[PDB]
Amino acid sequence: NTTLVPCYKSPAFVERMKNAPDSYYTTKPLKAYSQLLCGEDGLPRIALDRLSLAVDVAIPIAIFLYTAGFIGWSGRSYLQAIKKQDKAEEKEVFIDVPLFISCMVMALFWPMAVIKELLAGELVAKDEEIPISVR
Amino acid sequence: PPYTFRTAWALLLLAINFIVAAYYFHIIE
Amino acid sequence: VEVAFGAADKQILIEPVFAQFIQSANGKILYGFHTLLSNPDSIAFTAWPNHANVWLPGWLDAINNGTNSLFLTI
Amino acid sequence: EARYLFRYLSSAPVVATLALIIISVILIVLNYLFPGLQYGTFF
Amino acid sequence: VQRGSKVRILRPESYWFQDVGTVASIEQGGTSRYPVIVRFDKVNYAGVNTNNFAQDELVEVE
Amino acid sequence: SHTVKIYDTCIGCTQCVRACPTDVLEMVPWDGCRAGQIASSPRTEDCVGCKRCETACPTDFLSIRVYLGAETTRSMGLAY
Amino acid sequence: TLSGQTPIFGGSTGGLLKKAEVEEKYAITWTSPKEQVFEMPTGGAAIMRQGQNLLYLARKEQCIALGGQLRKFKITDYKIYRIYPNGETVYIHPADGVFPEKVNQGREKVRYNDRRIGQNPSPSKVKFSGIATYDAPNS
Ligand code: CLA
Ligand SMILES: CC1=C(/C=C/C(C)=C/C=C/C(C)=C/C=C/C=C(C)/C=C/C=C(C)/C=C/C2=C(C)CCCC2(C)C)C(C)(C)CCC1
Ligand SMILES: CC1=C(/C=C/C(C)=C/C=C/C(C)=C\C=C/C=C(C)/C=C/C=C(C)/C=C/C2=C(C)CCCC2(C)C)C(C)(C)CCC1
Ligand SMILES: CC1=C(/C=C/C(C)=C\C=C\C(C)=C\C=C/C=C(C)/C=C\C=C(C)\C=C\C2=C(C)CCCC2(C)C)C(C)(C)CCC1
Ligand code: SF4
Ligand code: SF4
Repeated sequence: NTTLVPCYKSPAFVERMKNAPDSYYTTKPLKAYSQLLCGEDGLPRIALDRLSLAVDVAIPIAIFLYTAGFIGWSGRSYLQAIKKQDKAEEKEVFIDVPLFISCMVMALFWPMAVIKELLAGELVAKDEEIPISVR
Repeated sequence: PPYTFRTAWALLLLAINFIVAAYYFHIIE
Repeated sequence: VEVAFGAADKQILIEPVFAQFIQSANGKILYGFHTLLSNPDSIAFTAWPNHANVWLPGWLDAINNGTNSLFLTI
Repeated sequence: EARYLFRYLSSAPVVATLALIIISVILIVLNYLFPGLQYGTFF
Repeated sequence: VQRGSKVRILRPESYWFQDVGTVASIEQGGTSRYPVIVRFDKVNYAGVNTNNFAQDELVEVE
Repeated sequence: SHTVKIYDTCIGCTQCVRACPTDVLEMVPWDGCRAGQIASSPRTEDCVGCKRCETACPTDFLSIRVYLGAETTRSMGLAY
Repeated sequence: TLSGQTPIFGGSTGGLLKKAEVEEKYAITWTSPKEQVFEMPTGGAAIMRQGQNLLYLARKEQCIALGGQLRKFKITDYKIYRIYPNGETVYIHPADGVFPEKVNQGREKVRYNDRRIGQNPSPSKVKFSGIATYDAPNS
């Protein structure tokens, strides 16, 4: 809808493909930028449309936010593993890698494991068991 | 408890967010 | 780093399409959202039951002139 | 004793300096994947 | 509140407010006004993990 | 002329008196500790304000305070 | 009053100033069974004598930093005076003859609050009043 013409018929992007070097950085990644929306200066913008970029914007969400909550869930399930062993003061410096990998492959299916603790009420700690200040 | 007053003000602001997002994707006019 | 290493076309440029919608919801016809005072066939443009937007034809001459600071190009 | 050696290689700065050479897979995923990979150009 | 029991803290001025601690000793004199000594697993601020408490500001958890 | 108040969370470990560089605090007898002591500050006109008694108190949220008040020539450490 | 021989000190610069002649001046007095050398609180090093020693200092923190040094020379008999310029020598440390670390009787609970520290009143309790919130006669 906007003035973000695709880079196929943008009259300022074809000069970036006209005089350019070759090696690996300005030939194959430049013809892959051709299906991207670009303004009046030939630079590929990132707009948010309804359906033409519905999943084109949702791949950087769903790919990142899975392995954002994969680092976070394997770090949460490791700190909870070493506190039931009653040795958490010394297991945080010397990382017990047979358990941290065991708590990593338990976090590979973390979206269907967080909601098993939300409906069971075990994700959050209740407010009368958390240290606070004089308030 | 079932939250009855916290909801229907949060999903009332989410409703106003969805009328503005209806004009944004040119759904309604 | 992308402009420094030659490839200015590899910049991540997010077009601010939510505040480009605000100007297009007030009268800026430059982008082309074509809604709600950018669409002259709308309920907000005409104000169908009364048609008393006497401020509106003077306002749209101001927002769509490119010589003032009123709702600059974003 | 070589049984206290790998009990030192599981300490904090060791496994968090091999948590950066294992994040040299962003070197290999940006070597043969024609490095330019914008936010619309991968599926 | 016996020795070895786990107890929670209701002293709002303290570091370990609502923290579980193990009772270390209770004084049998009856005139010291802070008899129970409870030991915690986290130090407060560059220092101690034991502190003398009263019995009206302690709620046991098991 | 600072103000060194002392509260009843004391345990009589005498550590604030050994840490005072100016002899403001001293141990008086009491009934609410196993040492039977509590600190008192009779020479608060000699309080230099340095809060070194406060770093030595082992009770949690410490039983002695220094409230820095109207500073004078001996509460600021001026040899000139 | 006070008396004693000064230690062998070759003069310093961190010593007394015009405050010691006009406002107040302190004097520590100990006795030594040895001809040993100690560090001055005014910078340097001096040799204390074998009789009664006498050293004029400028403020009370210099005497007890020196008094904490003599207690490592196993000399725990020092008397600290405070000399007003009209000549009035008061005797201030140790006041009762006993050191303030160990407890004596007859001493008073002075500046003592009979509450926890956390239950001091709010500063809006004492608004437009003479007292501070840590004086607070309730509990
Ligand atoms: C005639 C045209 C017109 C009109 C009517 C307006 C009107 C307005 N503009 Mg706008 N503007 C215009 C033209 C116009 N503008 C033009 C031509 C430009 C250049 C493009 C702009 C650019 C512009 C910007 C950048 C901004 C506005 C904003 C605003 C709003 C500010 C009023 C306010 O802050 O509330 C009054 C608030 C107070 C008096 C504070 C007291 C409130 C108390 C303390 C209680 C509130 C507590 C609060 C709920 C706590 C929540 C904290 C947190 C959780 C959020 C207002 C409705 C501002 C805005 O707020 O966007 C929505 C804004 O930043 N305008
Ligand atoms: C491949 C890729 C991707 C992904 C990515 C990812 C996965 C990510 C990541 C990542 C990560 C995971 C990162 C990280 C990080 C971090 C950091 C760097 C940190 C920090 C910090 C700080 C520094 C803080 C500080 C502080 C504190 C501690 C407290 C106080 C305050 C302060 C602030 C100071 C995607 C798909 C998107 C696409 C593109 C590319
Ligand atoms: C889609 C879209 C969008 C939007 C978005 C938004 C607006 C949002 C939001 C949202 C929200 C409003 C949210 C939130 C929240 C809440 C809460 C409450 C939270 C949380 C958290 C948590 C709880 C976490 C958890 C976890 C996990 C998950 C895993 C890991 C571990 C942890 C624990 C961290 C965008 C524009 C971007 C793009 C386009 C479209
Ligand atoms: C002693 C010690 C330590 C250590 C430290 C260190 C040893 C460090 C460093 C450092 C680091 C951490 C580094 C870095 C880096 C490197 C890199 C980053 C590389 C690479 C590679 C690659 C992979 C490459 C490839 C290629 C080629 C071969 C050619 C063609 C192209 C390309 C580029 C592809 C710690 C603290 C642990 C603890 C204990 C003590
Ligand atoms: S203030 Fe410190 S040294 Fe003095 S009695 Fe209390 S705990 Fe012991
Ligand atoms: S402020 Fe200094 S002189 Fe005063 S009581 Fe505390 S440590 Fe002693």
